[PDB]
Amino acid sequence: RVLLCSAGHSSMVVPEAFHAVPEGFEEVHVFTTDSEKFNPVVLNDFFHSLPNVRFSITKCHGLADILNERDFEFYQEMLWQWYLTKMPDNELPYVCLSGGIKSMSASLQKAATLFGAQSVFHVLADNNPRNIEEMFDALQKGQIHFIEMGYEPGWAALRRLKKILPINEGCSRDNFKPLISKSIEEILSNVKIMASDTGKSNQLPFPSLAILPPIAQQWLQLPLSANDGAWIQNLPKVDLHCHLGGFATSGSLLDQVRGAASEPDLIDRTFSPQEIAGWPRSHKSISLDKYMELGNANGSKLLKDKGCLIRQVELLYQSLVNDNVAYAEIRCSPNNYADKNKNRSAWVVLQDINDTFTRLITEAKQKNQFYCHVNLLVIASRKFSGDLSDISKHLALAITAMQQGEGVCRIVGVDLAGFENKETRASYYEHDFKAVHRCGLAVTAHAGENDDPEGIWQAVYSLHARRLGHALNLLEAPDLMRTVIERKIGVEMCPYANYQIKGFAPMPNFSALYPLKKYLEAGILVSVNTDNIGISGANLSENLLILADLCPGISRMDVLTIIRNSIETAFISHDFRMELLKFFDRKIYDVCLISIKN
Amino acid sequence: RVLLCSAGHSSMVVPEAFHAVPEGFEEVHVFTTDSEKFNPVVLNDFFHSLPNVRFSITKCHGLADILNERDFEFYQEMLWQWYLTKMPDNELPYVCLSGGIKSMSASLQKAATLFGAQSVFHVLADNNPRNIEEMFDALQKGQIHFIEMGYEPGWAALRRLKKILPINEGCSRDNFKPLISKSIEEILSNVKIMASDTGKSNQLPFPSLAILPPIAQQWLQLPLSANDGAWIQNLPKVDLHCHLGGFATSGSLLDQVRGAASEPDLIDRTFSPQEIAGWPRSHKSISLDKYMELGNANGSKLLKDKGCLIRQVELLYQSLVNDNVAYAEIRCSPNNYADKNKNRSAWVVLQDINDTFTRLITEAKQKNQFYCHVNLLVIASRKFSGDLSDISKHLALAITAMQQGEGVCRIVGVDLAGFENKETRASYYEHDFKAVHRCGLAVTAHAGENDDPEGIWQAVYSLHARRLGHALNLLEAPDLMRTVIERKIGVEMCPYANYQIKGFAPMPNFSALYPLKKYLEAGILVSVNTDNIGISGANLSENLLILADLCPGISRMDVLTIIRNSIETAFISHDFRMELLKFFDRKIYDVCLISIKN
Ligand SMILES: Nc1ncnc2c1ncn2[C@@H]1O[C@H](COP(=O)(O)OP(=O)(O)OP(=O)(O)O)[C@@H](O)[C@H]1O
Ligand SMILES: [Mg+2]
Ligand SMILES: [Mg+2]
Repeated sequence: RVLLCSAGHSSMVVPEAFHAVPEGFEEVHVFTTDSEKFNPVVLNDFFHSLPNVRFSITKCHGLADILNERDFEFYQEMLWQWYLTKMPDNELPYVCLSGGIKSMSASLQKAATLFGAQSVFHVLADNNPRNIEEMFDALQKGQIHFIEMGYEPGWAALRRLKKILPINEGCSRDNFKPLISKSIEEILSNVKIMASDTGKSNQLPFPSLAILPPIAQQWLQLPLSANDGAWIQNLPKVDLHCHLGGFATSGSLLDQVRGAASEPDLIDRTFSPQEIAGWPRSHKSISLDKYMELGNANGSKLLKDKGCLIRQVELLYQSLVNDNVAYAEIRCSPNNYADKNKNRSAWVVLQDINDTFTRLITEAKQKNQFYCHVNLLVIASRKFSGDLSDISKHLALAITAMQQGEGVCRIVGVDLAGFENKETRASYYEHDFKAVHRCGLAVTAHAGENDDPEGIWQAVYSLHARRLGHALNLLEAPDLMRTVIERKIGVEMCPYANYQIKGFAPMPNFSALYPLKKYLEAGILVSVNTDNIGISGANLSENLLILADLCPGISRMDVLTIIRNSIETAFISHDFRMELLKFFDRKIYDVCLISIKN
Repeated sequence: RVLLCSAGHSSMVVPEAFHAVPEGFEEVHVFTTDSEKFNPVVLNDFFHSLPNVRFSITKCHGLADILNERDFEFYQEMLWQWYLTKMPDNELPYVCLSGGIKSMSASLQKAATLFGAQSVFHVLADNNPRNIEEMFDALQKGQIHFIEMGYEPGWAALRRLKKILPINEGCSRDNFKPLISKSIEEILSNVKIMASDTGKSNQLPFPSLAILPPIAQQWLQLPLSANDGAWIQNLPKVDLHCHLGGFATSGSLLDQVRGAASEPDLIDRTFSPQEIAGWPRSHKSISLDKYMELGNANGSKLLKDKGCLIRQVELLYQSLVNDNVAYAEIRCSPNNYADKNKNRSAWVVLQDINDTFTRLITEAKQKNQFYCHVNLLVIASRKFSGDLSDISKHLALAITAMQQGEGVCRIVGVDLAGFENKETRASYYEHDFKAVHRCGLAVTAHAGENDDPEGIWQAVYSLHARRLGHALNLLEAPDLMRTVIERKIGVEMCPYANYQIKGFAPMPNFSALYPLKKYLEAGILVSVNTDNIGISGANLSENLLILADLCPGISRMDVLTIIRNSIETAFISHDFRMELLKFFDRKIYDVCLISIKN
C-alpha cells in the first residue's frame, strides 16, 4: 500500500504517518514546496533505517511559497498531477495532511475527496516533538493521536485521467497546461445540466459516457468522416462474422501460410487470385460466383496440413489482436479440414483449433496485454451435391463439442449457411433442429441474401434463430421488422462484403440506398462484421470507417451503439457479458477522451 | 449571501472575508471553541459599524481545544450540527477557511463538500493584520489576497436533515447523539461491505446515475431496508401484471363503484370477506380457492353494467397515478363481462374500456400532470371444459382490436393464464397461434406455479412466449434456466401474492426462501408486479417494500435494475421505449437527488 503527505516546518510528521497502520506501510511519498525549512535529512535517515519501504520525494520546483493566486493554482495543479501519477493502479492510496500550512493541506484534502482515498487521516502529538528520540517515547506514552475523519470513496471514474493526460514530468510556468481547467470544466458542464436534457444521457450506451466532458460529448454527435479513422483504430471492437478459412487469400499472408506447410510438394503455389480494379473500392458489383472464385485460392486445399492450419490460426489471432478487437466468434467447418488417409478426423481438427485458441488466450492473459476473446461456431453447411446426412453429423459434433465445456474458448452454437440457389429455407432442414435448442446452443442463419422475405419468418420462429445474416432487403416487409425488433432478434451485416457483391451508394448506376442507418433508426439490433477478413480485403476498422461514405450523415453515437448491439447479441453467458461490458466501457471512455485532447 | 467561518486564536480573518466580494454581504456567522484566547470585542466593534447586516457568534461549550479522539469527534459533531442549522433555506452559502489550526479547516471543508456551499475560499495577507485601521489600509493597498477553491454543488439530501434535528437545545456529553457520525459510519459500513463485491457493481440502470455525487452512489450501494418506503413511493415505477377484475373488492373501495351501478338493484350488497386476520402480512399460507371467493365481491357479478365498469376503471387509473406508476398494462377478459340481453357484447366492453382509458390519458396530458400511459392485455383464460371454441374467439378479438390502432391506449398482447395443469400446457393451443404471431402480437404464459419444467419449455418454445407468470421453480432445471437467461425471456413475479400463497420470509413452520435474489444474480430479466391489487391488499409500493424482509441482502441499485428490466420486457415500440426511458431517467435522477433526504 501507498500513502501521500505534505510537510512544511513539521519535519517529523512522516514517521508518525508511517506508524498509522500496525501492519506497516509499504510505500511512503511526500510532496512539499521549495521551502528550505523542510529537512530531508531526518526523513532520509528514518527511511534508510527501514529500506523495505519504498520512498520518493517530489518538490514544487520554482515555487518557494504561495503568496498569490497564480502560485496557489500552479501548486494545486502540480499536486494533482503528482497524486494522479503516484496513486496505485488498482487500490486507493492513504492520505495524511498533518503537515503544511492551510493552503496545501486544503488543496490535498480536496484532491483526496476528488480522486478518492483509501483512508485519509491526521496525526497530532500532544508534546509536539522535533526529533525521533522524543516521539518514540511519545507514541510509547500514547500521547500521539491518529485521528480519522472518515473514508472518502471519490468518483468511480475520475482517476482515469492518469491515462488521458500523459502525466507530464512538469514545466516552467511559461509552459503551462491547465489540467485544473479540464477537470473543473468536465465536472461543472456535466453537472450544470440538471434534470432537463440529459436526454442524450440515456440515448447513449456505455453509461460512463455521460461523465465524458461536453467539449467532446457534442463532438461525438457530429456526422462521421473518413478522416477520423485513427480514432476508430483505438476503439475496442467486436466481430461476429469472421470465417476461419477466409483469412489467407492475398498478400504476404499467403506466403507465410504456405511457408509453414509440412510438405511443400502437394501445395499448388502456382494458383493466384485475380485482381479486381480498385480493390477493395471496386468500380462495379462483383458476382457471388466471382466472390468465392476470388476466395478459391483459400478454402480447404491448403489447410489440410496440421502445421498450415496452426499457422493460419496464429496469424488470424495476431491480426485480430493488432486490430484492437476484444471479442470475436470464428465460423469454422471442420469437415472440410479433415481426411482419412492421414487419419485426421474432423473432431481432431476441431479439438486442435480449440487447444490452439485457448493456449493463445492463456499466454496473452498471463502477461496482461490487451487480448481478444474468441469463441467458435461450427458450420452446418448447405451440403451441396446430395448426401444430406452430413449436416446431421455436424450438429451431433457441435453438441459433443459443447459438452467438453472446460476452457476459455467454447463452441457457442451452430450456423446455417449456404447457397440460396436451391431455394431451401428452414423447412428443408427443420427436421433435425428439435435437439440443438434442447442442449442449450445458439442458432444463426445466413438468409435473405437474394431471396423472398418469407423464409426469414420460419428462420425466426420455426428455427428459433437468434441472429440473421445479411438480409439487406428488409425494408420491403414492415410486418417483418415488427417481429424482428419486437423479438430483440439480432442482425449481422458486413458493409464491405455486401457492397462489393450487390453494389450500393455512392457507386454510380446503383440507386439502392444502404439501410443500416434506417435499421438503426427503426431500432434493429444491428452488428457490423467483416464476413471474410481476407477475401474482402478490409478488416473491421475500415469496415466501420467506410460508413461515413456508404451512409452519409452517420454519427459517432451510431458507431458506439452498433458496438453495444454487437456486445448484446453475442452468444455469451451473463457474467462474461457483464465483464466484457465493463471492460469495454472503461476502454471506450479512455479512447473517447484521449482522442479529443489531440 | 451568508458567510460561514470558524475563528480560534485569530479574529481578524472575518473583516477581510466580509470584504471579499466588492458587492458586500448580508449575514455572517462565526463558530469557535471554548478557548479563552478568542476575543470577541474586535469583531463586535467592526460589525456594529454596519448595522444593516446581521452578525452572530457561536461558541462550542465545554471544549477549549482538541487534544484526543473524543475532543475531535465532539467538535466535529457540534460544528456539523451548527453548519446544518445555519444553512440558508434555499441558497448555498459562502465559506471562509483561514481561521484556527488545520483541524477545523479540514473538517469544515469536508462539511462544505458534503452539504454544499456557494463558494469556499481562503484569505491571506502578508502583514498579518491585528486591528481595524491597519487591515483597512492593507485592503486599500491591494496586498490582501483571496483564493476560491471552487463552487461545490453539494450532496442535496443532508439538507432537511435539519428538519429532524435542527438543534438539540444545547446538547451535552451526557446526552449527545452524533447522528451525522451515524451517517458517516453508515457510508463506511457500506464501503467495507462492497469492497469485495462484483456482479451488481456492473452497469448502473439508466445513465446519468453516475453524475450523482460519489456519496450518493455509495448510499445507493447500501442494501435496502424497510425504512426506505418513501423513496420508492416518490420513485417512478412500472407495472406489467395487474388484474382489472380485482381492483376494488374490500373496504370502501367497492362502495363508490357499486354506488355507481347503472341498474342500482341487481347489485348485491351482502357479501363479506373471509375475515382474514393478517392480510396483507398473513403468516398463514392459503392455497388458491379462497382467493377467487374473496374477490367475488367484484368481477363478473358486478361488472355486467356500464356505469360500474367506468367507475372501476377510473378508480384504477387514479390509484395507478397516485402510486407514481409511469406505465402499466392491465389484464382483462371482456367475454366474462358481456351481456347479450343488454346488447353489451364483449367487443362493446373492450371498446368502452379503451375509450375511457384514452379519454383519461388525454385529459391528464392536457393539464401537464403525471399521466400514466396504460396498455391493455386480453386474457385467454383456460376455461377448458366449457366450449373451448371461445378461446379462439378471444384471440380473434385481440387480432381485431389492436388493428384499430388509433389511440394512446391499445391491446398489445394476449395472456394464456387459466387452469394450469398437465393437460393445459402449451401443447393443444399451439395450432391456433400461427395467426397471432402474424399480426404483431405478444404472448405471455402464466405457467410454472404448479406445472412441470417441460411445460415451461414448451411455452417458451412452442407459443414463442416473451414473458412468464410467477415461475418460482426455475432453480430445479438449470437447462431451461439458461435458455431463459440467454433468450431474454422476462419473468413477471408478484411478491405479495406468492408470499401469501407459498411460504417465504419465514412464518412459523416454514423455511423456504424466496429466490428473487438468486434470480437477479443469475441475470434473469425479473420484474416485480402485483397480480391483483384488491384481494392482495397491497399496491406496488408495498410490494417492493416487502422485498427487504422477503429477500434480505438486496440493494436499492438492484431495485433500479428491476425497474429497468420491467421497462425492458414491456411490449412496446422502440421509439416509445426510448421516450419512456428518457422520462424515467429524468424522474429517477431528480428523485435520488432531491427527495432521498429521509
Ligand atoms: N475481458 C477482457 N478483454 C480484453 N482485455 C481484458 C479483459 N479483461 C481484462 N483485460 C485486460 O486487463 C488489463 C487491465 O489493465 P489496467 O486495469 O491495469 O489499466 P491500464 O493498464 O491503465 O490500461 P489498459 O486497460 O490498456 O491495460 C487491460 O489491459 C485489459 O486488456
Ligand atoms: Mg459469411
Ligand atoms: Mg394473475
